[PDB]
Amino acid sequence: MNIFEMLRIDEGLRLKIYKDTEGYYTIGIGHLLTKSPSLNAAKSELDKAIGRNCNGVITKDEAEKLFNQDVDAAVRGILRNAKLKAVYDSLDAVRRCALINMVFQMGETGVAGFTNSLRMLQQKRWDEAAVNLAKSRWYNQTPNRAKRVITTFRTGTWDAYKNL
Repeated sequence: MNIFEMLRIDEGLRLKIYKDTEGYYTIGIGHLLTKSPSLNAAKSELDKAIGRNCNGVITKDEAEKLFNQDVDAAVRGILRNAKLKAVYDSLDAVRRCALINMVFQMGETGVAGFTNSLRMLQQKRWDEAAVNLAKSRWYNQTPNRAKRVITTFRTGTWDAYKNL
């Protein structure tokens, strides 16, 4: 299992504009298009992103190209953020996958707000960090995905997805 398969499980694949759990306009594999209410603003962002007139619809190929870009951007973001990179460097390969997942979902800024949890991960206090991470809007809003990530940080194995 690798980062791509993991995220594919968490976000799903949709070839037509859709609304996310938050109600925002998304396409493909969790690619946020705009927090704007206008489907029109969304279609415009979408054509800008693909370089063609899509009329709200993209092929698999296109969806995958977006996905490659976004995972790349997530990793580079971690590597550019001081707080984030310190954590990342301290972690094993599976746990690193879990941090990437959070970054892809909630952006750099968002994750960097998890001060206390990040400190605990750095200290390798797995159980404790797992319990703190669950005390978030994130967990209350998308509990099943959040639990899958949390277990990944807790155990350091792919168990939560070995199911899926």
